[PDB]
Amino acid sequence: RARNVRSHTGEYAPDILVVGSCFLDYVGYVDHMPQVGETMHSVSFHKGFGGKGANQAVAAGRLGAKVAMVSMVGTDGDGSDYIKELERNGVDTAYMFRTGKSSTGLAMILVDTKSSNNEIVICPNATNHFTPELLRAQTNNYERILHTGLKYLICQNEIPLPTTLDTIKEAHSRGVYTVFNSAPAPKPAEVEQIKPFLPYVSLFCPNEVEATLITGVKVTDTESAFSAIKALQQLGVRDVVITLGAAGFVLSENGAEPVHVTGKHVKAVDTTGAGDCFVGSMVYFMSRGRNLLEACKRANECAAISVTRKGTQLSYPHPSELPAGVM
Amino acid sequence: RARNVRSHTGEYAPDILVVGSCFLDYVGYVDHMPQVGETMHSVSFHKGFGGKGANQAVAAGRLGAKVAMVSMVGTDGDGSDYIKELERNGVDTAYMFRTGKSSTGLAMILVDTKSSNNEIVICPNATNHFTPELLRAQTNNYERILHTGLKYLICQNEIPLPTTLDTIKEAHSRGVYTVFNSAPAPKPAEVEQIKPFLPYVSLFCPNEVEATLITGVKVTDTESAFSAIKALQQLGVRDVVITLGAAGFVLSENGAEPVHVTGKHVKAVDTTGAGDCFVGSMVYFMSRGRNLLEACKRANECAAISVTRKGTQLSYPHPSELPAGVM
Ligand SMILES: Nc1ncnc2c1ncn2[C@@H]1O[C@H](COP(=O)(O)OP(=O)(O)OP(=O)(O)O)[C@@H](O)[C@H]1O
Ligand SMILES: Nc1ncnc2c1ncn2[C@@H]1O[C@H](COP(=O)(O)OP(=O)(O)OP(=O)(O)O)[C@@H](O)[C@H]1O
Ligand SMILES: [Cl-]
Ligand SMILES: [Cl-]
Ligand SMILES: [Cl-]
Ligand SMILES: [Cl-]
Ligand SMILES: [Cl-]
Ligand SMILES: [Cl-]
Ligand SMILES: [Cl-]
Ligand code: NA
Ligand code: NA
Ligand code: NA
Ligand code: NA
Ligand code: NA
Ligand code: NA
Ligand code: NA
Repeated sequence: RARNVRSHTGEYAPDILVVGSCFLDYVGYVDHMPQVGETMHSVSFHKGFGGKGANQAVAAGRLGAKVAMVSMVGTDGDGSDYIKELERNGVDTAYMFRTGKSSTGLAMILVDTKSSNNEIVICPNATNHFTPELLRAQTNNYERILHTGLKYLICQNEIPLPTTLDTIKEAHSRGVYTVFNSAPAPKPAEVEQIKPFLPYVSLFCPNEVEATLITGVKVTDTESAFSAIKALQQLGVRDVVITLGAAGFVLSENGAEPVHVTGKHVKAVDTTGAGDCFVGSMVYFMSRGRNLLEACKRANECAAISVTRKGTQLSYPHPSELPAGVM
Repeated sequence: RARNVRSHTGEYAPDILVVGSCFLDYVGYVDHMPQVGETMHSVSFHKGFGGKGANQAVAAGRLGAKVAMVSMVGTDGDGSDYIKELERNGVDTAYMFRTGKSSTGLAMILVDTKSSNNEIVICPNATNHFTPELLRAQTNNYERILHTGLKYLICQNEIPLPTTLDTIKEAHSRGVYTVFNSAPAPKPAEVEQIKPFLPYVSLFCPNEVEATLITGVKVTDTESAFSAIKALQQLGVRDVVITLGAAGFVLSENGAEPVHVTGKHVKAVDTTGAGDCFVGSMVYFMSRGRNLLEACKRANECAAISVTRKGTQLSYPHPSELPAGVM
């Protein structure tokens, strides 16, 4: 067993539960994109650890969060590699599920560095079988994972939508603070299914595109982001944070006056996974007792550090890197 | 340790040594090939065990060969998965080397089922480090792997060429019968370096193209293939077999008048790995005491059977599956 073991008494029970995706990123660097029928060699290769779920857990875990990852991977070696990687990044793996019927989720990514273009094929694999019915069967109808000590749930939109929504509803009904980062961007039928669940979302944390799709407000800037916040509060979301990339974020804590905080001025080298870093960091700071605004300002700083380096999870900061007063 | 362990008395020493490649095949089935800049989902995914080296070892191992694989994989989970898969296919893994600095080699393979077209990006990864100097360092300058009592060596052209050539030469100098399958097809510079080592090749077993590029003799059919055979005897090769797909093979034993055996008439569903199956089967049968022609006749039948099912290694027959009169 590479995975952690939970104890009878729950001594190591997490503060933060992430229920979402774990994908290996298989990155082949190529001199040109392959044409149909072409067999070629890569010029370089890189194996990365991704999935928005795992990214957010690892962002939190690297800062010292008592975070646990709930997901499905294979019994394959890729699954074991992920489980170990999570542990080494401070993420509890007791509630990682392993299937013999599917490979670990992964993305096959081709990168032309000369032209800086990508081609990506997402292979959710085991993730597609991470259903509410399976989750319930394996957790005694969520009792195993939603213990009374649990303060935060983080979900994304990278696992079957019913799993995300049912987990949010059940956690919220137990008084867990639910965080929903609706990434990747919901499709029109996903938006329709999400909206009735928004009352069970303590904190809705979309980017501009996602806020656009959910609310019907065209979000492009601070003022339109503030309108989006309003629509989201009307749909029953308590706390709203909308990230705006280089423009930072906007938020409203529980209907209060919305606030804008601009992006840090940094040399953006690679923003891949910056959003996940923001979300994971944000929730860690809330588990340390920061209020939403304090938490997002610090997340905004963490995500800004991440933007200055390549490597997605490899760019997420450790506490030593943060300015005084952030931790 | 997933890998096999040798005895002090050589009681498990193999009859057949395969020095070549192990690649995981990451097969993403797609609605269409991705365009430049596109992110898409697969429709399904399949994890397979490939590399021509492993493929040939597994073809032999499935028929009961006392075969051992010599290769380099990672310390990663893919590496560990390959090591176990080899064992489950009757291949000894005591001389599988592992490096913590490189992922296991892999091919990222996209398949459009509609069009049956493929795009393939090969990432040799660990394989690039499988050098003659490493091989020597790990094997007491080949003494650990080229025991007296080793009967056959199989090499391909999917590891660093010098490792292939040096191994063939060392094995031949010890009275091992050396089989060289020059796949994938050697490039002009590879041909130049191969040619002086052909006197150490007991059996050269290319397909049509590969015979073409080595002799200069264009091969399309039987008449030309016989020309190419003479050309390869001229270059110093004792025995010569050329596979011809659905047209079976041609061969000459130690300078005898060539023979054409035609292909078996079967419903070709998927010919991936058929050549690997032929080579490994051929060697197994020679190891059982059949002569080149009887070996090749049976290898021809095995490869024909493989072509009737998808799955590469999974399409390679086990003895219980063969029609009577093949084993
Ligand atoms: N160019 C940048 N400069 C400074 N900070 C940035 C930049 N890009 C992103 N950030 C930081 O990352 C956070 C998230 O960025 P963004 O809204 O782009 O996330 P996303 O759309 O969810 O995905 P990603 O940022 O990973 O592409 C921002 O709120 C900000 O803190
Ligand atoms: N359509 C077919 N029908 C019958 N036998 C086949 C067919 N295709 C391949 N074979 C068998 O497989 C052997 C190898 O075929 P081939 O020469 O195509 O090998 P290769 O170029 O090394 O690669 P591959 O066979 O894997 O495409 C043939 O000699 C024959 O035994
Ligand atoms: Cl485990
Ligand atoms: Cl990584
Ligand atoms: Cl799968
Ligand atoms: Cl091992
Ligand atoms: Cl396989
Ligand atoms: Cl590598
Ligand atoms: Cl099988
Ligand atoms: Na820690
Ligand atoms: Na932790
Ligand atoms: Na499990
Ligand atoms: Na980054
Ligand atoms: Na056997
Ligand atoms: Na065997
Ligand atoms: Na086949």
